[PDB]
Amino acid sequence: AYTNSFTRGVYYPDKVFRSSVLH
Amino acid sequence: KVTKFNGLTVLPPLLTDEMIAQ
Amino acid sequence: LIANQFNSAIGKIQDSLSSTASALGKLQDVVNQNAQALNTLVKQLSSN
Amino acid sequence: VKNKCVNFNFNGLTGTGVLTESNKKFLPFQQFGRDIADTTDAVRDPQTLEILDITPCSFGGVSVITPGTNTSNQVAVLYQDVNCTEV
Ligand SMILES: *[C@@H]1O[C@H](CO)[C@@H](O)[C@H](O)[C@H]1NC(C)=O
Ligand SMILES: *[C@@H]1O[C@H](CO)[C@@H](O)[C@H](O)[C@H]1NC(C)=O
Repeated sequence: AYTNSFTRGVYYPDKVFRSSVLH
Repeated sequence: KVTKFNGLTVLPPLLTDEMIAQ
Repeated sequence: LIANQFNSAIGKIQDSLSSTASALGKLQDVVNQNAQALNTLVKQLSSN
Repeated sequence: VKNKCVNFNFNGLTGTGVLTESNKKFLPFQQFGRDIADTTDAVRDPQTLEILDITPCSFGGVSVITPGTNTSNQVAVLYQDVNCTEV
């Protein structure tokens, strides 16, 4: 079977605390 | 309507916005 | 009559400025280029 | 040592700044915070899990006010962008 991975899957790449930052 | 620590310094203008409005 | 035409005419300027910022594009443009230039300046620091 | 201009290295990070306590809440895994310019601003203390802000030590240009030496030699100094405590 197949389905759509709509948006899921993003993980915090590293050890940071950017606040209101588009990285 | 109209809207760091590395040696970059922003000097203030000589005529403050209060004076210009005068 | 002219007083009324003048008074109303000032009135519209408020509304055009109140809702749409497209008029203020020119001043905002100056801020962006200068502000954007600094971002490029500090960005170069991280470059090897 | 906090609230004082100290040269520091955390976990061997290195740097000079003013160590202050931070209200910002790190997620448990994170250790280093960063700023918009990707400059280290917050760290988690290794020994005690405490979140410390890095504020760079104060600095600014020094401008000299002088009437012409032809008139006098008295002089007034302008320290730019610093509060009248650091002097
Ligand atoms: C500047 O000082 C000299 C003395 O060396 C004097 O001769 C001259 O008149 C002074 N300038 C003025 C504008 O007074
Ligand atoms: C300087 O610091 C004092 C507190 O020590 C504060 O009241 C004052 O507003 C500060 N001045 C500036 C320009 O930040």
